[PDB]
Amino acid sequence: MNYVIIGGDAAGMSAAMQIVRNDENANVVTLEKGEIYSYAQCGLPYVISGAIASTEKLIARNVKTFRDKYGIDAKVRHEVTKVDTEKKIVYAEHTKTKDVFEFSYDRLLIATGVRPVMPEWEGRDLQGVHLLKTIPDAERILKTLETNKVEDVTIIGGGAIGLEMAETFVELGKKVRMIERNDHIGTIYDGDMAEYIYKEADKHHIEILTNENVKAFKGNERVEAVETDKGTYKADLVLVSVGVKPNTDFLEGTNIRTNHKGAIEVNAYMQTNVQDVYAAGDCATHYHVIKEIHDHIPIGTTANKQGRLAGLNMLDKRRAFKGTLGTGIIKFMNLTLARTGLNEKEAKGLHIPYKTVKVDSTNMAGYYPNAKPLYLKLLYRSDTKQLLGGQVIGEEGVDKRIDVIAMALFNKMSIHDLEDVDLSYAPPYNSVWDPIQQAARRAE
Amino acid sequence: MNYVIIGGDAAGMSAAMQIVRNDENANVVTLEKGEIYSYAQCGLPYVISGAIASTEKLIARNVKTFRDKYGIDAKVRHEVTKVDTEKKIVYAEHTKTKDVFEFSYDRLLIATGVRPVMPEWEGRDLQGVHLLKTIPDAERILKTLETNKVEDVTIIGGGAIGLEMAETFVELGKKVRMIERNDHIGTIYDGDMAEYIYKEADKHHIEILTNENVKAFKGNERVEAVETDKGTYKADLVLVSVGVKPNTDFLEGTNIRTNHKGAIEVNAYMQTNVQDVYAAGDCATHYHVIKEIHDHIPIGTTANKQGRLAGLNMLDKRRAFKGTLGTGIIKFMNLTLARTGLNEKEAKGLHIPYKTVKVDSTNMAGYYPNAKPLYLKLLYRSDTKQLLGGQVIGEEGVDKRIDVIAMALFNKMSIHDLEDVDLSYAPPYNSVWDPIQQAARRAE
Ligand SMILES: Cc1cc2nc3c(=O)[nH]c(=O)nc-3n(C[C@H](O)[C@H](O)[C@H](O)COP(=O)(O)OP(=O)(O)OC[C@H]3O[C@@H](n4cnc5c(N)ncnc54)[C@H](O)[C@@H]3O)c2cc1C
Ligand SMILES: Cc1cc2nc3c(=O)[nH]c(=O)nc-3n(C[C@H](O)[C@H](O)[C@H](O)COP(=O)(O)OP(=O)(O)OC[C@H]3O[C@@H](n4cnc5c(N)ncnc54)[C@H](O)[C@@H]3O)c2cc1C
Ligand SMILES: CC(C)(COP(=O)(O)OP(=O)(O)OC[C@H]1O[C@@H](n2cnc3c(N)ncnc32)[C@H](O)[C@@H]1OP(=O)(O)O)[C@@H](O)C(=O)NCCC(=O)NCCS
Ligand SMILES: CC(C)(COP(=O)(O)OP(=O)(O)OC[C@H]1O[C@@H](n2cnc3c(N)ncnc32)[C@H](O)[C@@H]1OP(=O)(O)O)[C@@H](O)C(=O)NCCC(=O)NCCS
Ligand SMILES: NC(=O)c1ccc[n+]([C@@H]2O[C@H](COP(=O)([O-])OP(=O)(O)OC[C@H]3O[C@@H](n4cnc5c(N)ncnc54)[C@H](O)[C@@H]3O)[C@@H](O)[C@H]2O)c1
Ligand SMILES: NC(=O)c1ccc[n+]([C@@H]2O[C@H](COP(=O)([O-])OP(=O)(O)OC[C@H]3O[C@@H](n4cnc5c(N)ncnc54)[C@H](O)[C@@H]3O)[C@@H](O)[C@H]2O)c1
Repeated sequence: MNYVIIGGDAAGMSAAMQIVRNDENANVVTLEKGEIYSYAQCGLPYVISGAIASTEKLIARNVKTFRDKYGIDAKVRHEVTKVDTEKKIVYAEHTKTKDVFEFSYDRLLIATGVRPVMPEWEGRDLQGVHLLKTIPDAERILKTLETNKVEDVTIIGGGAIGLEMAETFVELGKKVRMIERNDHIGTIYDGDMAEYIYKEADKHHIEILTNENVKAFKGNERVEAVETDKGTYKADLVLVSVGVKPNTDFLEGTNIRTNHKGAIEVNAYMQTNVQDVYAAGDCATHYHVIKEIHDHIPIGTTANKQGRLAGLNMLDKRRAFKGTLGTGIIKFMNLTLARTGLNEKEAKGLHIPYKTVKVDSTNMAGYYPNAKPLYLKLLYRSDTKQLLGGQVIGEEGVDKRIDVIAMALFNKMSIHDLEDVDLSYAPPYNSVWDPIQQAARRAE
Repeated sequence: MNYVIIGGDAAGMSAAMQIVRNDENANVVTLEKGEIYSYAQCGLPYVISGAIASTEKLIARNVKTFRDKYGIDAKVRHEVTKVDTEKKIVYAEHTKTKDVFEFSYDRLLIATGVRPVMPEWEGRDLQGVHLLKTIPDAERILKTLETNKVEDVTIIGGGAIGLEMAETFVELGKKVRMIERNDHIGTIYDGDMAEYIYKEADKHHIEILTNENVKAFKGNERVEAVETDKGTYKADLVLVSVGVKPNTDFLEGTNIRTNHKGAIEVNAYMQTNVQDVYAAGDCATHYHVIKEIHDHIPIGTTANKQGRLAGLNMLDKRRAFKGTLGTGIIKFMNLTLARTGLNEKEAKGLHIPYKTVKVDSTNMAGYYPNAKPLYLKLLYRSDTKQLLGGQVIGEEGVDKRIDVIAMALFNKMSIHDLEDVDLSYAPPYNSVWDPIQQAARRAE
């Protein structure tokens, strides 16, 4: 009967849809801190570039639909500040009036996602210093682009948001610099594959500063410079994209177990250790198919999967989450960057004995016009030969190959079994042996 | 030590390479009727269109390479006319001098592939009436185009070659007509998916004549008209594109078992019923993963796989062929046409209880620019839900989806298991749920 969901996006609303469809007697209350439900965070960098007309295009399902069509009591501007899991009561503040509302539950779902991290640097609050998470976040970047003379842009963090936004700011015709604490950008990539990223950014005149630590943002009313341990550089707009943190702060005091980064531990059924409390999405842990422990790889695909499952499991339609593979894909200028399963640092960290194969080949028949380079790397166990991970980088046909590799990892295939799959071939799409199959043959 | 291989292309030479690499003592004789080894039949339609410079670009490995680098005794213009399996002797006739040569073997592989069928119509032999199989075939088609004023082109048979060449002739700026014996072109496609094919052809002004039967080709020294049961049409060049027959004729009188089509029956290890005789490629049968029966789906991916395997098995490096899935992919004008596993006709013929799901979707996030329609159909067992087959049609992202479906079929996945795979998502590549997963959700 009484279902409460905290967070009105991918994981939360996937759960809501499941409950609503499979229980007519259910009273669904969803509590969202912001004013916007079910939107596509993935489209943000492409709204900022101007490729998409507006942020309005990123709304998947508006609140009126949730209320009128599905009978969900979708609350906006309700921030949850406390949960009493014993009395089964959720306490929410109104973000404007600051008045306090309570919501009784039979089953609770926490789907509060993650927020971007802003390190405690001087000048972090200066105008023109931006994090990117939400539609308003994007609009505030658009405001800085609209109302100011922006020519130099500095990005802190050479990960997923930093890479895509480097494209966006290049496309908007800015002089882009990226500052990365670690040894290379695309840190989820092995050293040898990361080289391809550095070449592409270099080619488009993106200054990459590696092993460099930001100390302060300098400026008056606005940012005008970024100070590091190695120098001070003019900046008209600073994007901070240095990772994220689970929105699980408000749970301190509930006995709900979290891992070291604050992600809520869930079992196969999206259940926490506390009775009738569930979690899903970026705020939760993600059982890893290959690592065989609970990881934290916050991503939209996983969030919808976990959200859907949490909903079903809350209805007692028992269904286990099979896990993440750590898949990820990024468009970066002319390159597509794809990975899945284990990279070399993950395999090493786990003390799993592995070997690698790397093939430089083409996306399609070498004789065909506009066949393009494809760089493909695979990891596999030394003993059993079980496929462990893949990294694919190139201009075209990269998403295809990572999806096939993901399929192989999901099914725990040996690397040599790939040789046997009847994958498709015609000249405009592949070679008579797919690059994955050629790599598999090179394997021991 | 004495290995004899009949056929110098994909299946035959894949076998040759395995033997050569894994037995330094071996005497390999390969017997090829034509003059060209290891070439890409797949690139022929794209040579004729002018997209590829010449047929030279289609040679993967030279006979000179085979002889000098690998020490294979590669024979050209050697047509095998009979085999004595008791004496272990192969009889080859030189195609020019007509001289007969004997070759004794310890182990024999037959890799003679298939040949295009020319029905016994009047006018068969008129200049400008062409089959397409070989590089000389391609050259003859170009010879007609160079020396003859070609305006109207008529293609007989609306299968794989008819489809690709219909594009090739359109691109060369010709008026193209297609005449098909049964109800629709792309007969391997279900009626409902085939609609998309005749919409694309129509769009490009390709006349499709269905349930219509060629009666004769009319003309002087050269072809000038095609005659059917329904009319007579101007044609300056006729491509006959009506299917293929195994080149196994010369084995009559041996006890080597063939299926009804004349394809040579092989066990897991590419062995025929006759001691020390092996077969591989288009001339042999193809165990079907889903049908669980020996099929005949002649294709180059399978040919190379079977060839490689025959070579290994001939060396007593025992390895079973896992089967075909009947995967096929075609570029047709602006469409990519892909299928794998069972269609409805195949499932019905086998009396496997099945159901279907069809999704009209996009290749990538619906809000992203130039996201294109994607039409996707899946068949699955009504009882176990085992995935049985897929058909995918659209302008982009089709090869990706069919490869993923192929992976699912190879691993005998249930249709709903697809929902659980961590497939890649970013906006330029996919939607947060892949079309395959959305189809899977609709399934019972
Ligand atoms: C720029 C960008 C690009 C991305 N691109 C991709 C991509 O290409 N592919 C991909 O798979 N993923 C991508 N992602 C990630 C993906 O968008 C997220 O993984 C997904 O949104 C997670 O869903 P969720 O429901 O767990 O969390 P969110 O979507 O973050 O939803 C959590 C919601 O909970 C609310 N909330 C938080 N705390 C409270 C509280 N105390 N009380 C009430 N409500 C609260 C928040 O307001 C928020 O709306 C991208 C993210 C960004 C920022
Ligand atoms: C136009 C066209 C496009 C194609 N496109 C694709 C595609 O996109 N993707 C794909 O996977 N496949 C494609 N194929 C099919 C693919 O090329 C074949 O399946 C593959 O070549 C089969 O290899 P094979 O070694 O079994 O037979 P073949 O390649 O046909 O080789 C057999 C050889 O044996 C020789 N031979 C025959 N009889 C004798 C004899 N009596 N004595 C001595 N030698 C003999 C022949 O001369 C021939 O060279 C295409 C085919 C054509 C015609
Ligand atoms: C060209 C042809 C002889 C290829 O033979 P092949 O054995 O598949 O390929 P190669 O001879 O190049 O060797 C591949 C082997 O070398 C190894 N290898 C290749 N490159 C390597 C490298 N750079 N470093 C180390 N090893 C390598 C691979 O691991 C593979 O080993 P395996 O055969 O034990 O699995 C054969 O495909 C053919 O005749 N084709 C006709 C053209 C065709 O394919 N037509 C059909 C089109 S539809
Ligand atoms: C929009 C959102 C609510 C979608 O919820 P959803 O349940 O996945 O999708 P729908 O509500 O459309 O329902 C789909 C269900 O209806 C069924 N269905 C869909 N179309 C159908 C049709 N035409 N006929 C019959 N059944 C249909 C499906 O089989 C599916 O069934 P299941 O839920 O039992 O598997 C959710 O994804 C969301 O809020 N997302 C936020 C945006 C986002 O995804 N962000 C992250 C991007 S990185
Ligand atoms: N298409 C995609 O997969 C995609 C795209 C964009 C965003 N996202 C989502 O957003 C989340 C967060 O993105 P993100 O880029 O903020 O995190 P991230 O983990 O992708 O990138 C963080 C980067 O910042 C670096 N860093 C940390 N501290 C730093 C410092 N002090 N100075 C300089 N660099 C520092 C890290 O080394 C790392 O390279 C991802 O986990 C993902 O869920 C996904
Ligand atoms: N990309 C690819 O997969 C691809 C492309 C080209 C060729 N090929 C290979 O070539 C082989 C044969 O190609 P194909 O196109 O010759 O055969 P096919 O089976 O693909 O097409 C034959 C077509 O001819 C029709 N037909 C038969 N008799 C007819 C008649 N009397 N009048 C009119 N139509 C008639 C059939 O109904 C069928 O539609 C395929 O099996 C495949 O191995 C594959």
